[PDB]
Amino acid sequence: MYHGALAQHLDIAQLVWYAQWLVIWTVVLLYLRREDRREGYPLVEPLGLVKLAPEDGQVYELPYPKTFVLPHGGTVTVPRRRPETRELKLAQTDGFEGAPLQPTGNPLVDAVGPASYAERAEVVDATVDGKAKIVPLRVATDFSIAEGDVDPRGLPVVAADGVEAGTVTDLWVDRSEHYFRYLELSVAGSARTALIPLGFCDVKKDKIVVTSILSEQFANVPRLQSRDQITLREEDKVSAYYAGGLLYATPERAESLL
Amino acid sequence: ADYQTIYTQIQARGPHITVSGEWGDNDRVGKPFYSYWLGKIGDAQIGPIYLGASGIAAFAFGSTAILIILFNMAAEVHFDPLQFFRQFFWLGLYPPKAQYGMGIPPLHDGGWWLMAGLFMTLSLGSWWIRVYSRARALGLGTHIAWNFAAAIFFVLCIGCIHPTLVGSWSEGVPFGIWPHIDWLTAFSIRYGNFYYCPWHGFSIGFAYGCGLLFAAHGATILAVARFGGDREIEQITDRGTAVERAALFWRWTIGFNATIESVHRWGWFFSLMVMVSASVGILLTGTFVDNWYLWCVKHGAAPDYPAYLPATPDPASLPGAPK
Amino acid sequence: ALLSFERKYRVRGGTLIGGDLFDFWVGPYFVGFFGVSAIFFIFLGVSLIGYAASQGPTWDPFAISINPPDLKYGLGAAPLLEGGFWQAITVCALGAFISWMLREVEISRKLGIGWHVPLAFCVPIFMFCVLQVFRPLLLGSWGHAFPYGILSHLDWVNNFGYQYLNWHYNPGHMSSVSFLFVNAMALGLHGGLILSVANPGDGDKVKTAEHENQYFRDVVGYSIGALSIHRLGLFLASNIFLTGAFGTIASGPFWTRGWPEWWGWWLDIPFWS
Amino acid sequence: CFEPPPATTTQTGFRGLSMGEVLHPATVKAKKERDAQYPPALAAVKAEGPPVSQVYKNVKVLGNLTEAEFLRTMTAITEWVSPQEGCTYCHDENNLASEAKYPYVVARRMLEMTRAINTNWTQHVAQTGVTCYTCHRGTPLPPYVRYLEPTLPLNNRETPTHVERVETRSGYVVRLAKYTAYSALNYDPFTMFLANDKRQVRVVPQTALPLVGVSRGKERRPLSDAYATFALMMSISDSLGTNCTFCHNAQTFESWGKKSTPQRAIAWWGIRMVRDLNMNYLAPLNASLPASRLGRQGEAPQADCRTCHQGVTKPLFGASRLKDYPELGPIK
Ligand code: BCB
Ligand code: BCB
Ligand code: BCB
Ligand SMILES: C/C=C1/c2cc3[nH]c4c(c3C)C(=O)[C@H](C(=O)OC)c4c3nc(cc4[nH]c(cc(n2)[C@@H]1C)c(C(C)=O)c4C)[C@@H](C)[C@@H]3CCC(=O)OC/C=C(\C)CCC[C@H](C)CCC[C@H](C)CCCC(C)C
Ligand SMILES: C/C=C1/c2cc3[nH]c4c(c3C)C(=O)[C@H](C(=O)OC)c4c3nc(cc4[nH]c(cc(n2)[C@@H]1C)c(C(C)=O)c4C)[C@@H](C)[C@@H]3CCC(=O)OC/C=C(\C)CCC[C@H](C)CCC[C@H](C)CCCC(C)C
Ligand SMILES: CC(C)=CCC/C(C)=C/CC/C(C)=C/CC/C(C)=C/CC/C(C)=C/CC/C(C)=C/CC/C(C)=C/CC1=C(C)C(=O)c2ccccc2C1=O
Ligand code: HEC
Ligand code: HEC
Ligand code: HEC
Ligand code: HEC
Ligand SMILES: CC(C)=CCC/C(C)=C/C=C/C(C)=C/C=C/C(C)=C/C=C\C=C(C)\C=C\C=C(/C)CC/C=C(\C)CCCC(C)C
Ligand SMILES: CCCCCCCCCCCC[N+](C)(C)[O-]
Ligand SMILES: CCCCCCCCCCCC[N+](C)(C)[O-]
Ligand SMILES: CCCCCCCCCCCC[N+](C)(C)[O-]
Ligand SMILES: [Fe+3]
Repeated sequence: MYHGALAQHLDIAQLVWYAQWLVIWTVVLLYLRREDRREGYPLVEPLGLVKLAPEDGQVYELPYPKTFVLPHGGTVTVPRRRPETRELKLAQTDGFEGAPLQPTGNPLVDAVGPASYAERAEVVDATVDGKAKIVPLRVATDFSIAEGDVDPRGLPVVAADGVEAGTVTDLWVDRSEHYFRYLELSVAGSARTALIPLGFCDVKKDKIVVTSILSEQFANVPRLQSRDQITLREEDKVSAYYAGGLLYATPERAESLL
Repeated sequence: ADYQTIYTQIQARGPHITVSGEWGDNDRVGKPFYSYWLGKIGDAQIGPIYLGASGIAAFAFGSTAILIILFNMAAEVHFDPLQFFRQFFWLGLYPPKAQYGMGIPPLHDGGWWLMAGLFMTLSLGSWWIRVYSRARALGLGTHIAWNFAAAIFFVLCIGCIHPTLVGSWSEGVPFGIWPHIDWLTAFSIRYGNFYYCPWHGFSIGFAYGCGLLFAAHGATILAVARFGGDREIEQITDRGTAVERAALFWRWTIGFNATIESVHRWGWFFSLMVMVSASVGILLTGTFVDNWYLWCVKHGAAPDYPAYLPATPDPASLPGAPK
Repeated sequence: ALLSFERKYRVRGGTLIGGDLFDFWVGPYFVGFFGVSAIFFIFLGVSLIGYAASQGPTWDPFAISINPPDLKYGLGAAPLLEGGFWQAITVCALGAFISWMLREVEISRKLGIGWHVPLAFCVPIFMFCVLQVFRPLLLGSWGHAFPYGILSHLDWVNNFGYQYLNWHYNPGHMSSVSFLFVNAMALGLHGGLILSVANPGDGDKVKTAEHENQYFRDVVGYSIGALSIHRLGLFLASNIFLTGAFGTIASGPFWTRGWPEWWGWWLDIPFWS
Repeated sequence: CFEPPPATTTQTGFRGLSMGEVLHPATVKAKKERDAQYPPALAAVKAEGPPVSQVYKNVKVLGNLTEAEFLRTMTAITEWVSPQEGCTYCHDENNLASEAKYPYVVARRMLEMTRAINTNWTQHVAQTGVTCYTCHRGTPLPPYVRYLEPTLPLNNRETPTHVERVETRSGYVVRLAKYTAYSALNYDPFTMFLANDKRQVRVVPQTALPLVGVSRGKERRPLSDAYATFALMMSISDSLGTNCTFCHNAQTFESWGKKSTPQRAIAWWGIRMVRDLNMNYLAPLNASLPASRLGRQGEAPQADCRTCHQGVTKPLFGASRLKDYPELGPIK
């Protein structure tokens, strides 16, 4: 007689094998794949004439809503309907639904394609104790640049066209993570300052090189409502602007690389 | 390129911050110091650290375990200091070589091994409590502790549950660098090649899966660091262009995508399954399966190949063959 | 057919080659030139696998095996059924992986994000080449590569290991295993951490970045940081293969003995022998 | 600590299973040269006259040989075993029938053992056979022998370090490791499997599920048995300068048929032959050898796979002298 035997050709291990696959597929399909749909669903499609009947499938693929209790008040529930009413300066290049869109104006200013920003809340991201998280050093008095690293203040900013476009006046630090996220510069020939994400800055000892956009384009960088604060949406607006340059700074950037 | 994703060009220094816990705030010890070079790729601050009862209990039990192991290893080289450092890797504390069934083995043949195992176990349980407690103290979910529990369970399976299930302490895992390694082959050989153990395969699938996932997730976040993708928490409570782009990169590539929060659920799951699958595999071994290869052959899953050199009959089964 | 926030990102541009010719989507899938070449190689590869398997002795998924040629064929072409198929399939595999990789680059450019993912994806492709191309070239025969079979490839791994008495003592392997293990652990920790902060339980408030720092400073005395752990994860996973490749390439071409004996350079130093 | 390419590789299994030898050319040639020192066969002599059983006085084994043949054999024996010492190593300069010197009686038993090997263990030595040289390699004391405890160096012609001395307890692990291809396996495969036929090498179950009656508690063989078998196999591999795939398809170590090579069955017979040599020829020699030859337990030096093979799949790369010295077997 054998341990694990249950019949002519049936044993314990064999049964557990089936159970294991069942557990895996159940967790993957019924749980994880639904959690994957707490953002962006239901999917969308250009309505034709008469079509407003919610398919059963749109209900089945979604999980029950969950609600996040925010640390500084309020709540967020997902999933939830979040259509984007904001007009988009884009036009269809061809007829089929899989065709790419093409900007109709200035993609950097119109904020489309890689220049697009999310509809984040117009609220200042906060620290655990309630203060503004991302602020310039002129404000974050107790914060400094570690000894050994370049102090960008006073240094010039050179754009992709090699032209100097401004002078760095300050650094914005993340008071929650002790980390610099933006540089503030005075824009040449303009009565405005602009922020630039550090990830778009090649920090040299004698200059700050920026290849994402041309000097002329620093003029249209999104502006902040305040001088010493920035909202989650502004952060997205500012970051998206430069990312947009990667593809739109010049006519050839969007065309085939090779 | 984004140099920030490689290292931190300009480091920042600021006041030491502390988040108060529901308790033990006065148990944090050490003065925080900063490392400039560390700050190039991580946070520059080192310490302070939290002590606590469970934490201290852990080091105490753990230290006892280690001493039992080191002393026995030292005995192996007749306490010669130079030979000890030389032969370290080859030294070990072994479980009973003789078959005593489930009987407590004599100190010289399994006794000390069992004792060390006991103290290691206590050390792990104590550390588990610390991992669990700190989360509670800080008002955090206990997801880490539950993942940690799966790993501890696996250790217990190869450590003493499987030995108990078959009734022999001899099956335990030795303490030592090469020795715990040698056990892997001894075990696989005894149980008919672990490659044919479905749960070994599942575990590997998930282990390899973790490599795939952290590589992809890690790369995904660096790719969107310019949009604050690293600030995952608020990207969860308030979707930013960072995760919209992350999701689309993946949807456009493989046809589907996760959310910034769910991708962590997938990661957590894959990680947990490496240990859960491994445990199930061990629990079934010896208990209900003696030879995994034959088990696969029995269910017609094993591949077969033509002979290259002539097929060789077992000489032992030939007529007149010696014993 | 579109995520609620997707349309604004679906613009033209970002390709490496092809331009507007293949710059479009089919369902949620971006195509591009490399999507076309990818499908081409996949279709081709799968066709070869099906045809080769049909010539085989079984249709059972676990037993099907398409093997490389005998060592005697060296680096030359082998007859279809005797390794030729394996050779053709290997080429299609390579074509499909590299296309897939290059396709991710086009997707990255279009979205204005870093190219880190395709870069990361090069690591597993590299390892495939070490096993199937480089090592076989150094040993002089395609016959040293692994077979395409769900279980048969495990048999190859198995014998390969044992050809060096005990593969566990291979130092490149020791490093590889360590990274595999650390990475799995770190992913669980990172996954768990993020979930524990956004899902505290009951009706408590979502926590913060400061809480993440506090948790690990308390538990292990150090907090590496949010962006850093992602950089570390990519590093730990990539090194599973980057370091492992050394242990693989070394076996045969640079070491023909058992791996344990390799440790003699240490054990046999005259000073303590 | 690496070996420069190219590497010589053979195939011993179906394409794609990665089964085969992996050799470093320099090493193979160095062994070929060492083994090439095998003295050539002495010129054949015409059998003329009466059998030495009549001619000489104390010939118990080679008595059927004529005087010329017999002396030819003594010359070969001297060249294989004691070339440096000469005939007087086993003989009294003034009486060739005297058994006064121990090498004499030992050599007599050895003549029997050798003839036994070439006659009764044909399943292993085939038509290649062995001669005194196979093991002795020109010295009374064979370079590769084993005592009841691991000794270092493996080649006794080498001078031991203090630590390698069997008396030095702190060197035990290394002595064991060097005998098991450097592994850390805490078992000595010689005393366990080759000195006698007490233990069973196989440890792998022959059924998919655990048979009730032998799978629980004290009914089970301890896992230590598996480590031991592995150690034996490491030892065997290093002794022939080969790897596991030379005999097994690792897919299933316990299977024969297509899962094993002819070489595995030959090795199987080698194990039986080695046990026979140790139990019935070498071990007993402790009663006829000086204490200086015995081990710490009064055991006579014994043989293992290396004793003959010395790191080559075939001793002396297959060289044979069987037809040149039929007196050594096979005996009809
Ligand atoms: C020749 C022998 C073989 C073998 C034998 C083997 C065995 C015997 C076992 C595995 C198992 C496993 N194997 Mg296999 N294996 C694996 C991969 C794997 C893993 C996925 C899995 C173990 C999971 C793990 O993370 O352990 C690493 C993680 C561990 C040990 C948990 C750590 C927990 C943590 C609490 C520890 C904390 C430590 C404290 C600091 C310690 C302090 C101590 C002090 C106090 C003394 C691969 C990828 C391959 C390949 C490519 O060939 C392979 C081949 C083989 N394995 C061979 C066929 N393997 C296991 C399995 O899945 O069985 C089904 C198993 O038991
Ligand atoms: C040097 C060591 C090697 C190794 C060692 C290894 C071990 C020891 C084990 C596996 C296992 C597995 N391996 Mg192998 N392997 C496989 C694929 C596979 C899967 C059948 C399975 C689980 C994969 C997984 O979850 O990973 C992580 C990836 C995930 C989670 C994403 C999903 C991947 C998907 C499952 C892949 C499915 C592949 C298909 C079966 C066939 C693909 C071709 C088709 C489309 C024509 C591929 C595709 C390749 C290639 C192309 O290089 C490869 C190379 C190698 N494996 C190396 C030769 N592999 C395990 C197994 O169960 O074997 C049966 C196992 O035990
Ligand atoms: C007896 C033999 C053994 C052995 C033999 C062995 C060998 C011979 C090798 C390893 C290697 C490795 N082993 Mg070891 N091993 C490992 C772990 C590991 C890995 C870390 C490492 C790399 C695996 C690899 O190359 O994947 C390869 C995976 C690839 C190439 C994936 C390619 C994916 C591809 C790019 C895309 C595929 C796409 C699909 C086809 C798409 C399908 C689409 C569908 C899903 C829609 C562990 C944890 C253990 C344990 C616990 O014992 C172990 C034991 C052993 N190994 C045994 C002792 N091991 C390798 C190494 O690095 O050694 C240093 C190696 O060469
Ligand atoms: C799939 C998921 C997996 C997974 C998961 C997870 N893994 C976790 C967690 C999760 C989720 C945790 O939450 C927990 C943790 O906390 O993370 C920060 C943890 C951990 N995983 C560790 C090791 C690890 N994980 C491995 C594997 C996997 N993990 C798998 C892959 C492996 C492998 C690969 O072998 C290893 C080696 C430890 C670092 C840690 C436990 C600490 C402990 O339990 O120690 C207990 C305490 C001691 C040993 C104390 C004694 C120590 C000292 C130095 C002795 C001093 C002696 C001296 C004489 C004293 C006097 C000195 C004198 C000067 C005065
Ligand atoms: C160190 C870092 C690691 C790492 C990293 C990353 N991994 C990535 C990415 C990153 C970063 C991606 O961006 C890319 C992706 O998109 O993610 C979803 C990807 C992917 N990782 C896959 C499989 C995977 N990753 C493995 C390992 C690691 N990944 C390691 C751990 C393993 C192991 C361990 O076995 C597997 C099996 C695919 C799912 C996917 C590519 C599919 C493809 O290429 O599409 C194009 C190709 C096809 C759809 C099929 C082509 C079939 C050919 C023509 C015919 C068959 C040939 C074949 C050789 C037969 C084999 C048979 C088999 C039984 C022997
Ligand atoms: C019909 C046709 C042939 C058309 C032509 C066009 C064309 C080129 C089509 C391609 C068709 C093909 C070949 C499809 C197969 C695609 C493949 C390879 C699918 C494999 C999917 C697998 C098995 C992935 C393995 C990893 C895994 C288990 C992932 C699940 C979780 C996900 C979705 C992770 C990805 C993911 C990660 C890693 C993040 O970090 C992240 C961060 C923030 C938001 C989202 C994400 C996110 O989605
Ligand atoms: C030990 C290894 C020996 C060496 C070296 C030589 N001889 Fe020997 N010899 C040996 C034995 C055990 C025997 C007995 C053979 C038997 O079948 O029983 C002998 C015998 C002889 C004899 C016969 C003497 C007699 O019985 O009258 C002769 C003549 C003889 N040996 C000669 C001889 C010479 C000249 C040698 C060197 C060339 C020589 N022997 C070496 C063992 C050994
Ligand atoms: C390996 C299988 C052997 C073959 C074949 C022959 N000999 Fe041997 N011999 C062998 C061993 C392991 C030993 C024991 C250790 C020892 O050196 O005593 C010996 C010993 C002898 C001796 C005595 C050596 C001494 O101590 O001075 C002699 C003289 C001897 N062997 C002779 C001899 C002859 C003539 C052989 C062929 C007929 C022969 N040996 C074969 C192992 C092996
Ligand atoms: C031929 C020269 C061999 C080499 C090289 C290796 N093995 Fe072997 N092995 C061989 C034989 C003749 C036997 C049977 C012994 C007997 O007395 O019947 C074995 C057996 C094993 C086993 C046990 C199989 C069983 O039925 O339980 C194992 C697990 C094994 N061998 C493993 C193994 C490994 C890992 C090797 C390289 C280190 C190896 N073998 C080499 C002959 C030969
Ligand atoms: C001398 C008395 C031997 C001892 C002790 C062992 N072997 Fe041997 N082996 C010996 C000879 C003369 C031969 C014949 C060679 C020939 O040409 O046929 C062999 C051969 C083998 C083989 C065959 C290898 C091949 O290429 O075919 C193997 C695999 C082998 N021997 C294994 C082996 C093992 C494992 C031993 C210890 C248990 C062993 N041999 C001892 C002589 C002697
Ligand atoms: C009491 C009763 C009735 C039953 C108890 C049953 C019980 C719960 C038993 C449990 C047994 C268990 C869990 C055993 C498991 C053992 C396992 C899995 C061990 C595995 C591997 C061990 C290894 C690798 C460790 C070896 C040891 C070391 C390297 C020594 C320690 C070294 C250091 C601390 C570093 C020192 C550095 C310094 C010299 C500079
Ligand atoms: C690592 C994978 C090992 C082989 C696993 C093979 C599948 C399990 C065995 C077959 C189970 C199903 N069956 C044949 C009963 O239908
Ligand atoms: C060890 C094997 C683990 C297999 C895990 C498979 C995970 C990927 C499943 C993707 C399913 C996708 N989809 C869109 C069909 O739901
Ligand atoms: C063994 C696990 C295999 C998982 C294979 C998953 C294939 C998924 C193919 C893309 C699915 C696309 N989608 C979601 C749009 O339908
Ligand atoms: Fe993350």
